[PDB]
Amino acid sequence: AARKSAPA
Amino acid sequence: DLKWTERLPECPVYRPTKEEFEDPLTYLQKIFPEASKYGICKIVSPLTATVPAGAVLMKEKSNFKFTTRVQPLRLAEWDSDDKVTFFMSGRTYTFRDYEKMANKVFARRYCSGGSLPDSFLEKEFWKEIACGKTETVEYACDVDGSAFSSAPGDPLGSSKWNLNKVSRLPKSTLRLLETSIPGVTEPMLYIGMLFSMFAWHVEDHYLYSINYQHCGASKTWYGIPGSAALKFEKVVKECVYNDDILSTNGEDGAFDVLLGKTTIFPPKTLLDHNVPVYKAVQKPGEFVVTFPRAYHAGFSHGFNCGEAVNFAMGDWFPFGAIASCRYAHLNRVPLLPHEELICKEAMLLNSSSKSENLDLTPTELSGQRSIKTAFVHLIRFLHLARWSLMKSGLCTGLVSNTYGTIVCSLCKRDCYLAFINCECYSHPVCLRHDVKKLDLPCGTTHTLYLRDNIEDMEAAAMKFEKEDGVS
Ligand SMILES: O=C(O)CNC(=O)C(=O)O
Ligand code: NI
Ligand SMILES: [Zn+2]
Ligand SMILES: [Zn+2]
Repeated sequence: AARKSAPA
Repeated sequence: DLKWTERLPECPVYRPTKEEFEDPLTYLQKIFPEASKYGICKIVSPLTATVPAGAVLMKEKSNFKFTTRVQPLRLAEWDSDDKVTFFMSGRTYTFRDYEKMANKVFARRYCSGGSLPDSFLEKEFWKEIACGKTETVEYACDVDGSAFSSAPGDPLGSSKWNLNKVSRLPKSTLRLLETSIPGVTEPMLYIGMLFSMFAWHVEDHYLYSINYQHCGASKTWYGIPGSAALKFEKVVKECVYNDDILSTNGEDGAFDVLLGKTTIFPPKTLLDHNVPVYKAVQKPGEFVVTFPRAYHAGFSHGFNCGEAVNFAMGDWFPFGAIASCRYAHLNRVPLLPHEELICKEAMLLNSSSKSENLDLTPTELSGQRSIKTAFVHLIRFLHLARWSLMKSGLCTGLVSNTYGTIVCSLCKRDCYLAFINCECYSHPVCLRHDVKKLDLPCGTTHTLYLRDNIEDMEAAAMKFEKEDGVS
């Protein structure tokens, strides 16, 4: 989706 | 040894006056030819907030709370399963309580919670990483929310430096964006504690980053110049090959994937293999800007609150191109509709008012040149692709393309001008693919979707390609 980033 | 920390060169610090402050994109325009070289720079705000960040969060916003994420600072290599489980174990806090908890853990470590000297806490961070017994830190990354005051009186909040206003600024190439993107179109809050870190990254799309610290302890950034990006990645793999600051050692990854498994590594290794690194120590009231493709890492010295957003100006367009290809090479869906941004900016430059594009800064001029060049190259490629397509006789249909950007089903590149559609509508492909070798389950009829105004854009391209400096 439209977004920035990291591991969930 | 850690002497390297003391002899790291600092990045440029600019302290504009109010009259110089203007908006961040014009200011970055002015300072670009030197700060560009460093990848990282620091701008001291000459405007103070009337309502501080804690007050704006507590009063202007209602029941503001946020959840945190848990990072492992340095420990026997953490496998992907263990990693993913504890990344969001973090508990939800209230600004006041996160502050209180962070300051308690800080007191516990150093018998007092008073801020400590920067050199001390930086040496402590790097030694803790190397052999510390603490396992994890909590960081409230990527919170949606803003600490700039909505109050009309507030000089900072009412200025064009408020992160909320930047993406729609006149020189923000993402002002053209259709739909909002968290962190890209809209800022996000970052709330840190002692040694809460951000590892080495090149951002998304090599886009610029701008970060403002509202309050709290210092934040130490290490930045790499855009120039050094290749060298940076080169050295990392070699030094991960060397088993120097070794990762999980899978050895089968795209570059960010490798970075995402390494323990954060000290800039000394980068200095040993002669790649430039600059330091910025960021205080409340300071903006840090990272330039397109400039690698950076950093850590917090204590509780702190900051706000960041990603943006683009025209000088970014060459870097965007590079990112796109890498996105395609790694077969990943891109962040941004690159082609659409090239087209929209270029046709805005075409048909310009022309009472504006006379006396203007060299960096804007260079950005305009880069937009026109990207546009001309894209139109030439699409023209020859279309010519080839037409002569193949495999293209049965032609349809006026009224959509937004779509994603090619094979490469994943963004398509704004043209794509080749199938029978079920689920296998469209960009024009980079040989349609004769398309094996689609829906069938063989191929329909070219082409932008309606392609003739105007071709005229614009032929105008630009004769213009000076656009060859
Ligand atoms: O502020 C942070 O936690 C990290 N910031 C960035 O990655 C940036 O703005 O480029
Ligand atoms: Ni960043
Ligand atoms: Zn494709
Ligand atoms: Zn199909």
